Amino acid sequence: NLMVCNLAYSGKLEELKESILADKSLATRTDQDSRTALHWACSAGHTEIVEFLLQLGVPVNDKDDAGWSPLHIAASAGRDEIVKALLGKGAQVNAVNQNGCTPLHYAASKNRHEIAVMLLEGGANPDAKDHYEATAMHRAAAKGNLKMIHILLYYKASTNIQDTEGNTPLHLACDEERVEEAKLLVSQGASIYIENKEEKTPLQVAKGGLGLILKRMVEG
Amino acid sequence: DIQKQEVREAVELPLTHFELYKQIGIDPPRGVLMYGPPGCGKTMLAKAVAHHTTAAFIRVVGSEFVQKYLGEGPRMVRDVFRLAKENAPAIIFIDEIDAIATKRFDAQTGADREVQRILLELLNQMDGFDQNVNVKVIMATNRADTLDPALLRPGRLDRKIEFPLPDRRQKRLIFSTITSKMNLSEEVDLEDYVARPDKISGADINSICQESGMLAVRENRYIVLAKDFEKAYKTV
Amino acid sequence: PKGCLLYGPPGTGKTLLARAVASQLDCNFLKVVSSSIVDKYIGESARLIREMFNYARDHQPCIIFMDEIDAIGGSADREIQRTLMELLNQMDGFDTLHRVKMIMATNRPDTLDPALLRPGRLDRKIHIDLPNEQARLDILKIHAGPITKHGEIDYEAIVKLSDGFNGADLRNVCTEAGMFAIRADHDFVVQEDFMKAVRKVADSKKLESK
Repeated sequence: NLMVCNLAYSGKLEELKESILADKSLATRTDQDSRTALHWACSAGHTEIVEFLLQLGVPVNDKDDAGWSPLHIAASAGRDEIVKALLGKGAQVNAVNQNGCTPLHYAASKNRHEIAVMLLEGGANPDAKDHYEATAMHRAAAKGNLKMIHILLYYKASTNIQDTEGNTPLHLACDEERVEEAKLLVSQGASIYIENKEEKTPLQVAKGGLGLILKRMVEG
Repeated sequence: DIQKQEVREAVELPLTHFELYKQIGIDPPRGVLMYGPPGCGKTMLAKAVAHHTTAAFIRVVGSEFVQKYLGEGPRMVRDVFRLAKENAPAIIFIDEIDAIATKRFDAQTGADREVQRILLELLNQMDGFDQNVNVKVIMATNRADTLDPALLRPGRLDRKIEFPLPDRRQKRLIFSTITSKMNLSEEVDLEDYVARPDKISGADINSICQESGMLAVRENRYIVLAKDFEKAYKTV
Repeated sequence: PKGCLLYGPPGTGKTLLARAVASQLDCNFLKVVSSSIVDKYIGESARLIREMFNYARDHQPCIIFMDEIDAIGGSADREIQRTLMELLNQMDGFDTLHRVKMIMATNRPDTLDPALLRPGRLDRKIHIDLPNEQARLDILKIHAGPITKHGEIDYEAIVKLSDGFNGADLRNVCTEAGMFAIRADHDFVVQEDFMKAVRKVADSKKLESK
């Protein structure tokens, strides 16, 4: 609602750079959402603007009223150069937002391979949990991103994380009927004997006899 | 997705618009039953069918022929069936047969019995009109208890599609089709907003997104965020 | 003008004018509560404002009073701002407003949401201020009508000795002196009870004029 929202949203480069070089108050202006020009500039996809802000050394630990750091939000945007500059500065790779989802869940949600390799390369937890007790393989394996699963296999990601209901990534792969992904995770160590609060094995969660061929992938 | 997939396979394959069916008889069926315990459902499905199949659609409510003249039924099957077999193959949306599928005996409120005797009339008409007709009448409901064995006879309703409670597929793809047109944010995330409906049951997720648009058109915030998604979840 | 603002910072006096014409005909009646926003139950009062003002849209003539609007001029204030957005998107909304009318009243013009004070919506505003020696004399001559007086008439000491008031405080104080004239149960009413009783009772209203 402020000026830095339209200058940082509607595509103002020289008016915003002149606004920063003219008065630092506009550069450090916060709105009712507890956001700075970095949040709106990452919202509009401004590369050079956040390169100037991160160049001058803007505090990246600035969060909103919920706890959303620009690495969770901009990593939830799936932009290449934005995450290259944020990880170039070295932001908190394992900070907690309102729901607890680390930026790995957001790099895995948007199927961003380079953002996942660069987040997991800088020291991010490959098996971090949110408030819902779920990791990035529940959602990454549930959405249907096989290459994201493979690059999680590059970083030694666990396959038997218990959800808040008790489900595993194999339960979120059989519920979505991901054949090749459930065969891969089962061929990597997914236990077909883990039961959730519904008292149902992954053999009973899958449809069309897929738990029988997953058991075939267990015994063979 | 899977429901529109079974309906689509059960509709467009018999309606391939070839004259060779008239020689060897109408083998494939024409009636498809549906389900769905959200807010009466059965609307955005026919909306997507209207997006894909740019043809005629007889949009009628389930309680449209309850007029005291009792002649609206035969006039709609006569005129609508004759313009379907005569003009072009259409999709007649005769939905909500649960209110008109309940047994009734007393002649005081026996209007439902009279219109189910009209359902017997057209029930025999559709048997007499099994050959040489380009008609596709869909008929769905959302209750499996007030049904009668007459409608469940083979050759009339040959498909029985069920609907799951969370049904994460239609939820994810309805989020994709609601975010493909309306505005969105980078903070907007669907992970817990499609995983939580798997744990807790609900309805009208699209209308909940529209409620989030109502809480976002307040002009106090420029871009919708997740607080209106979760707040719209806890309110409605 | 589709909206008016009535701010009597000293005392009051708008309620007897809106009550004068509104009590006369008003052509209709519709009242909005100043505390109709607290909403102990779920925050779904917006559809009931759409229903109430939708009935106001159903009636072709309509005059709506919003007395003491400075309370909402400040999730306590969140739903207050939601009803304010109902005011914005229902005054500048989509409806034929060639016949409807509404009147907004307040107490102090300091906390009246200067974002709402933007013109166009609040077209009319009348500031009732210190005695200009004309409005107090007119309102005094029209309030002296129904009350009886003696041959001796005086008004300069009444307009001069009563300051910081309006026709409301002058009505309660003049009618108070008239109630002293019925406490004297005579067959005439000299203005001595008006000078001394309006003087002393007016001073008491200056002491309790907060």
